[PDB]
Amino acid sequence: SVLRPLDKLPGLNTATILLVGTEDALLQQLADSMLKEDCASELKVHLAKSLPLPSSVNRPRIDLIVFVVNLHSKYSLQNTEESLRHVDASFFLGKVCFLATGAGRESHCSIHRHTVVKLAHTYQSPLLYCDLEVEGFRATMAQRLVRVLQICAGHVPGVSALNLLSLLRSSE
Amino acid sequence: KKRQRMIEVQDELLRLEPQLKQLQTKYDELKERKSSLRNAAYFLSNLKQLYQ
Amino acid sequence: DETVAEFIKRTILKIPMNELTTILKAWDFLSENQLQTVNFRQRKESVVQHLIHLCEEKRASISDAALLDIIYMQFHQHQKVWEVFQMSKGPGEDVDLFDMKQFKNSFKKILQRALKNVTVSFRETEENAVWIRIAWGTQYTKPNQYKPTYVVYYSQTPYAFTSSSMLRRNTPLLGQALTIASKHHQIVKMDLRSRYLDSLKAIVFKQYNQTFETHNMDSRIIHENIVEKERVQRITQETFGDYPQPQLEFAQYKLETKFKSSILAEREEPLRCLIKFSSPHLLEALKSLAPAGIADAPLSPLLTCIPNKRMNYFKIRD
Amino acid sequence: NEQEALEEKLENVKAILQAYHFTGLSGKLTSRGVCVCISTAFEGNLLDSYFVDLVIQKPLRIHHHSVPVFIPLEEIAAKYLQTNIQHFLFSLCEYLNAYSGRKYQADRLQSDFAALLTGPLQRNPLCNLLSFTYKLD
Amino acid sequence: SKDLKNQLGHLESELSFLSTLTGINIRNHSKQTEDLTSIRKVLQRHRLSGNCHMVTFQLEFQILEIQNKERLSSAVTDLNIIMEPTECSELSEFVSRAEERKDLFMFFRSLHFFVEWFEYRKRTFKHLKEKYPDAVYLSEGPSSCSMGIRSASRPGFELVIVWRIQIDEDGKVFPKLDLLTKVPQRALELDKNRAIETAPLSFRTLVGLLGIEAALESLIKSLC
Repeated sequence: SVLRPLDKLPGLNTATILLVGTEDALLQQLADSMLKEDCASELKVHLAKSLPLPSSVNRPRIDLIVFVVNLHSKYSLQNTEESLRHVDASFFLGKVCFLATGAGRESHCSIHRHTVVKLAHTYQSPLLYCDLEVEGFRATMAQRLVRVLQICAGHVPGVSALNLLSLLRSSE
Repeated sequence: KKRQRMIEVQDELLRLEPQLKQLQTKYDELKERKSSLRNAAYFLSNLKQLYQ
Repeated sequence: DETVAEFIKRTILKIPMNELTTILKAWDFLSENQLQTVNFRQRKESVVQHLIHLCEEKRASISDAALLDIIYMQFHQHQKVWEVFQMSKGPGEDVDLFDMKQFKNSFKKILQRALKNVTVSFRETEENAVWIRIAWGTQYTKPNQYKPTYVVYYSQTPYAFTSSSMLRRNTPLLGQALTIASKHHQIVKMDLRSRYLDSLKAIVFKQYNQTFETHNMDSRIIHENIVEKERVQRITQETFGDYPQPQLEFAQYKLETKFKSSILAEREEPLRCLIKFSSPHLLEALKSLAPAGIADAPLSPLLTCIPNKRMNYFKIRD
Repeated sequence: NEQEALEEKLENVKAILQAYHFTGLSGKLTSRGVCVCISTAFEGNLLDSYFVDLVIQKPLRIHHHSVPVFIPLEEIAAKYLQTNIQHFLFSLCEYLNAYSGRKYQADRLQSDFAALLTGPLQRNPLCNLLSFTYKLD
Repeated sequence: SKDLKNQLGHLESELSFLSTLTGINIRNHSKQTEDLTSIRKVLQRHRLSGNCHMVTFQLEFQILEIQNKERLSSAVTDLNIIMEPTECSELSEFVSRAEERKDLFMFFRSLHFFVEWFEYRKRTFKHLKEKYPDAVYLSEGPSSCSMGIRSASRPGFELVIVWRIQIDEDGKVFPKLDLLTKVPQRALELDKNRAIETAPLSFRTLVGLLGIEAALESLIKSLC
């Protein structure tokens, strides 16, 4: 199956986010860090290991997809590269983000940062850096992701996902 | 050098003992089996002839 | 003599100070009234020297030192690597009538007629255990007290444990002595070596599993692939059980299998490999591999048969 | 209503199973097979009890048990596991009862009549050989 | 209420499986408790009936559980069992022996072995009854100890096989076979080979050579 952006009608003051990654503990920590703080909207978080998802009908529409890449293992990079081929092009227009983990400890890194630099640049998507092991940085990353999700869902008048694509565009 | 000879000679003596035991058991059970079979055959034949 | 005193001093120095009173109480060589005279609040060296003075005042032989060494070794029993042996008997032999004195005499006489200078010390302890300490020697040298050999035997059982210290040159002799004294026919070495004696005891006697059956939260988070998680949890629980696992720390595999994957398609020779697994507590890290997502849900049989097959070293061919 | 009768039947069958528990050998159905509980008693004095785990799948195998190692269970398993499993259980009962009785006799001798005995009596783990000297007043 | 019915059915199936595996079907069981405290002493009286596939029984006993700080001694103070009045006198003898010895498990195991040997004896006799109906005369029936072989040509010549089941003092059960020949002296005066006095020992050697039914059928064929 292929995931599409606009299959189902939006809910009433509800935003949904999807997190794809191999390490479940980090995803769980990021999720309950996002849900720890309150906001004006109703947030829902979905967790997955890879794409495509198991078939279901009750699943609502997805507004943002975040791919978590762990620099300490090539398995996560291979999994993300495989999963990137199961989403349509129309979903890449400002609704996909990349989150790299483990850049702080250089000695443990097994993947060069320049490889994920091409990976992010090829698909025209923003790239973020964070160490999910530390709570102080994880809280800030969760707040930033919540703000980005609120922008993407259309809760901010005058700003859409396409404009956000131009806002975070890199010069080179 | 002679210590190895000690060890190896004890080895073959030990591994040949059970074979001798088993052969003795087989022989002294087979002898009585044959004797009993012959005696039973003789008795059966004699009784059959007496009845006939 | 002076060698006995030096050996006793070295043994005492090896003994820790906190548990020294227990070791001396268990030794039961010196009289009780001679123990409270020595003050244990002073420095360790002063106490050791005082004990050397007291034991030199009394007639002390090498048997007492050997018994003290045996007691210390059985109290520690984690400073050496242990190996196991398996013993087989003919089908035509009836159940043997085990006797302590006959076994001791036969074991002593075998070594006395094989070698010339050798020291043997015996200690019979509860749960039917026999500890044998052997100091090796030959005709042209005195027995060596620096490299002893420890043997643990269980009466009326086909198993015996040994300490791998110096027996490599006299292993067949020790095996012959064991198989002659206990009236057995064949002795073989099992591929099972470890540092924890209790783990070996539990594995060999397969009494590590004693689970017997008788009649006498953030709903906003949606976890997908939950069925896969429950399936892998069930598979792990069924394969590894629920009982506490025995403690092991090493595993070795040798592989002589062909490479099958365009790449080395024309090669007809095996790919020789040697693999070692090391961990402070094995059989528990492997249990957590599947939930962590590092390995597949069903593990390879080569890793889930360590306690069932009672082996530690593996060889695999094509 | 029907709940009372159902509870009465449940307690009756539970009592029946507890009654089977006293016959010496009991069995319980589990997923992998049947768990058998074996009991030992000598002259009416109940003693320790053991358990054995079995597997129903062919061929019959042994999962684990708590029987002492020096009891020769391997040969009797190899020669009666596949045929007449009840006879296997009864023979195992024979072995355990005899061994428990011998141990009980030895322990009663060691504990009760310690005055007549001079030194400790030599005993083997299987308790099939005794040797002791005694002086009677 | 479907779940409760399912549990009742599962328990019934398990009970039937255990009964057909062990071989003992029990009747209703009754329990009474008495507290005699001076360190605690409890007297428990149990009563239960049952049957083993062929034979019924009714037993009632009382035990004295002595609970202390470190020991829990249980001793069968009294036991009393009752049978049905069969013709097996050794059964009553063993019942008396078990009553005066005050033990339970050996009684059950011996009863199992006894009924097992009895069923083999009955099945062996009834099979040979129909295999050769013209040469077999089961005077007392398949549920007895006697077997009567006779030739219809002459009723004078016939012999009997006695199969007995004995219980030793320890509690084991073992069978025994013998033959008795009702032969007139006309055979003695006819044959001077004198092959009739050695019939018992020779027959017992024969049955220990190639089996039981093989010896029986060989005897039937020779007498034919």
